[PDB]
Amino acid sequence: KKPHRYRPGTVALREIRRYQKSTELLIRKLPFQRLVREIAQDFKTDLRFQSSAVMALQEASEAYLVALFEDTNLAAIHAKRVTIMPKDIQLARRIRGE
Amino acid sequence: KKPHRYRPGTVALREIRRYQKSTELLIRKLPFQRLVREIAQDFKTDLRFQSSAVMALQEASEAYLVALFEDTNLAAIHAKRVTIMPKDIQLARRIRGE
Amino acid sequence: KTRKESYAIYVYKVLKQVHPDTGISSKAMSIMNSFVNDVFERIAGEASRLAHYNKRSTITSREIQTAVRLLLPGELAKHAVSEGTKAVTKYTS
Amino acid sequence: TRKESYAIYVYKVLKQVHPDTGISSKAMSIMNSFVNDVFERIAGEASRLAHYNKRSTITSREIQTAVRLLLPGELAKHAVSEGTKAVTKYT
Amino acid sequence: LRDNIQGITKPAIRRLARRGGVKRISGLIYEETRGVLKVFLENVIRDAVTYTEHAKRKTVTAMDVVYALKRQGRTLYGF
Amino acid sequence: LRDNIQGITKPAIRRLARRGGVKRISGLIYEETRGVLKVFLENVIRDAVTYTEHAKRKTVTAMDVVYALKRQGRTLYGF
Amino acid sequence: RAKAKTRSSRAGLQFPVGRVHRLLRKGNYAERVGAGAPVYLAAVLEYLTAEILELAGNAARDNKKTRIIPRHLQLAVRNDEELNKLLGRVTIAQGGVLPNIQSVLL
DNA sequence: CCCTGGAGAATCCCGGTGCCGAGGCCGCTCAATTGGTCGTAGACAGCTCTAGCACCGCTTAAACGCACGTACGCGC
DNA sequence: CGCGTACGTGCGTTTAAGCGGTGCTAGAGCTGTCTACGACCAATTGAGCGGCCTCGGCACCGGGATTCTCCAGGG
Repeated sequence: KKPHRYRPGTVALREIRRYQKSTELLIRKLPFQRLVREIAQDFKTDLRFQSSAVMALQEASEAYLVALFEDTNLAAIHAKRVTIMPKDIQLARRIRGE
Repeated sequence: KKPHRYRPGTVALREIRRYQKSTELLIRKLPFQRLVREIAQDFKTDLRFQSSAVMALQEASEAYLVALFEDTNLAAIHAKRVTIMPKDIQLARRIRGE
Repeated sequence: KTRKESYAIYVYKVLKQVHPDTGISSKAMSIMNSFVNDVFERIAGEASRLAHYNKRSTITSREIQTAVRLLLPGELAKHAVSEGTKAVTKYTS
Repeated sequence: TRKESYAIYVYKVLKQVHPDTGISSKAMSIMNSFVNDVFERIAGEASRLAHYNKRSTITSREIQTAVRLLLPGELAKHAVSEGTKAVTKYT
Repeated sequence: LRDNIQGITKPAIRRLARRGGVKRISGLIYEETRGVLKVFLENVIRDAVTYTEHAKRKTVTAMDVVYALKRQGRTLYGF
Repeated sequence: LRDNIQGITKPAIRRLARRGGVKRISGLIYEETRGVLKVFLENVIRDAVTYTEHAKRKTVTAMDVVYALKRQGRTLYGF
Repeated sequence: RAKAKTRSSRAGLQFPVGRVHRLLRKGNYAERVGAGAPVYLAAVLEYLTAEILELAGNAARDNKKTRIIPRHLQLAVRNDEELNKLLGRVTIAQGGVLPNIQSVLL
């Protein structure tokens, strides 16, 4: 008896191929919807968001975070590194001007 | 005798402090002026440029290159280096979307 | 009910012109409608700026011709100019 | 001909809060460019604001909403208070 | 509504980075991007709040979300 | 006009790096910076070329350079 | 009067020339709008519509699909170099990103 | 320590349902189309005059190139 | 931690940037002039669209399969 014991990285590459060719949204709607209301309640109380309004906000948030993640990824291989770091994200925000 | 023999890097910060507080133009005007004409020759043979028109192009290119050099520089410390590389410039343009 | 302005069937007519064996979903139709309106605001906004930059009151075909050269770069620009020029000459004829 | 400029207007604002300093032509042209660039940004946002809600008019609320859309942080609320105090001193 | 920044779960960030082609993800990455997402959400929603208050409306529409993203050079297609 | 990309000399690129806070300047960055500067100049001037032709003018003015830089989010103050 | 022939058929086009002219006047752009301005605007919009849909159909036939899915529209934009530069700062919903892997990643 | 044979599990092509979103049809109605009518921006002709193109002297700070070595890039 | 070469520093030496000056035409404002052009007004009109009937492409459900990957054995 012997388990499969996949080495790290190959399933990570496999998950990259499965999600880059996918269409569906990775982050669930209800956790993202409740985060929007919590942030908006600090600016204006008794505020409602439509179902398509949260849907439009969620798609733009994933694409912005994915594009930040791609820039974080190529910054790591520029630094002769495989694993991303929190300092890589701070580098990406400053260069992008955000 | 024996010369002073400044260590490699000491004059680098001395030039850094001088050019960051003085607003003189580092690029000479005439080499940048003739470069504009040969670039614009591919789009329009019979074209002229004003004295202030070349002046406006030079400072915009100077500030863009310095800002690109700023993004190029902090990529080295992100990569545990102090020397800028062409792959750092390509890192900056790809992240900025240029 | 109230009619809303959209390019749902014009994109369909363009799609059937060059690809008469394919269909398109409504989600992709709204993206194409969003793409048309965004480019429409960019070109007309540039054409509005171009008339104001030269102290001109009207937007002519040259204003649209100059606007698409600023936004569309290089190889993609010359087909838009060529299609724009051939549309104006056919309209005047 | 006559060229519209904000060179005189910046000068009176300058001595209002700092009467001990002057200004140069290069600094004045930069400040003239700063006023014009913000002018098209606020009015361009306000013009776009009127088109969104099918509004045929631009009011003080159009300028007020464009200020908070453009100016970030406490800079928007300081200009809002300054903008509100000008309308009250108007009427 | 409190502690809603934890709604973006750890594999949800991992799934997002898999879409971005990220090989390995550090443990401190998840806490960093939650603040980044909070900062990004604190600007678009605030811009959409001004869009909603300008129209004398109490509910933020998807039209106002698009215009909030459009003015910052992040225009969204398909609403 | 030929051999004008070399007008941006080696100390000229080094001076630009010193303004940007660069400590060490590589020998291969001079060819890379020339290509980036040529690419950046090939977009601003070409945009200013189209502004010049639309204005019924055969000489490029500084006003059209500001308009060319403004539409790319690189607006210049002081003209 | 005469027959109400559409301006799109006169210019050999399918996009509505009259609709484009109407939003130019009511969009607060200029005091007047020229006659050839909507004709030039419709031709440019048609070419962008036709070029994107042609590459989207090529992307649809790559994975053996007849219906156009928003992934195909995203794939058409990102694959084309001019469409990538024109829509670099444009977010497409339900499109994702390009399915590319780094050389050192393998 | 490296090359090669067999098998566990994620992945891909395929047969059958059908279903819910897409394609075509019914009006008609509201925006698109036709003709006239002027104020008016724009193309066109002549003047000009103030800023740019081309060349000259020099002179001098800016720049190409060679010798040396230690902070740093790269290999392990 | 170690190898190294290549870029920091220093100046010799050439070389053009720039200041000042000259001449001239390339051409943008400037002023008339005359001329089609588009907003606006009557008059009209025709398929885009809300919605309904129909219909079919691929999500779903499994079945089967090649197919690229890991573990164990041999040299």
